[PDB]
Amino acid sequence: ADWEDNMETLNDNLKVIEKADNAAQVKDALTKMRAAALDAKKATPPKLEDKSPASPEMIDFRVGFDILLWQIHDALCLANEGKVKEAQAAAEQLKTTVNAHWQKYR
Amino acid sequence: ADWEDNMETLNDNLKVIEKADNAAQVKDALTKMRAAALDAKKATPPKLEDKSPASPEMIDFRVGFDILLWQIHDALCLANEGKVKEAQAAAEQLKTTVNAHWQKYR
Amino acid sequence: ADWEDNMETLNDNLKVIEKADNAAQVKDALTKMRAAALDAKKATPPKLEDKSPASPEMIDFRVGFDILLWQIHDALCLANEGKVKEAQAAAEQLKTTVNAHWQKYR
Ligand SMILES: [Ca+2]
Ligand SMILES: [Cl-]
Ligand code: NI
Repeated sequence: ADWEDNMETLNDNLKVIEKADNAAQVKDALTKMRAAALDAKKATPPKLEDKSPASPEMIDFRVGFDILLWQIHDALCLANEGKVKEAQAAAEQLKTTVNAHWQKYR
Repeated sequence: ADWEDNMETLNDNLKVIEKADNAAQVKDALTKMRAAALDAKKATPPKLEDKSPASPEMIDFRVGFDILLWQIHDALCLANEGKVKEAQAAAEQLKTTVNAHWQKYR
Repeated sequence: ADWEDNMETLNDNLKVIEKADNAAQVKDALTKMRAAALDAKKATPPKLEDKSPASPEMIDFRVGFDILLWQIHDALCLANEGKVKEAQAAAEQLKTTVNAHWQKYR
């Protein structure tokens, strides 16, 4: 999946989490977010297509998904202990990061 | 260590987990798997020895080990809760990922 | 906010941890450490400034930060379970990883 599609997957599951009822839904959405973030590390945003795959710009891009992955880990750790409200609060901070990465590279 | 020896370490510890009797044994095996996966991320597998370390194929290889590392982390989270049987079930998914990586890159 | 400043942030929060009492203090210091390690992972350290960003040296540098990130995660897990003394013992060993990486690449 290209970068834009993976970002769409991230946002779709953020909405799933924000409207969620129980821990299971939150966990399944966070698991899909992790998979999308990892897949996006293999992608190239259109504006960086001319750059080296290991250029500092592309390193920045991939490590931005590492930042997201660690925030996803925190929310999923909260969700697996049944802390659904804390997991949703943390997902709200996930949306800020996702939006910032979207704005930076699109 | 080389990629192939890291892959042996992953397979060996998967067997350890399959037979494990308590949470400390599962945690220990998964910790060794994490070390081997991180070490393998610095390696070049046999299929990609004709590729540059910063080629897209090698970036994708390294992301594949990131994927493995996050699956290891899930099993380790179950084991840290003393849920031995759940963690062994999770390591079933690790086996699929490891075997797929073996077939793709050997 | 370059590599050297991140390594300083890592040492500062390590001192915060080694002189802490409750588990939330340790958690906050480890969370800032995680952020500093991730920022550093996208830097080029002084010793490698004359190397191609595609160099294997730079790949090894970045994987070394992944090793540090999982060590931070293990200490964070000990702290999230209330074992403040164990979190401080683990961070004692993080001190070595952090300062070794510092001295290696400065
Ligand atoms: Ca070669
Ligand atoms: Cl890379
Ligand atoms: Ni965790």
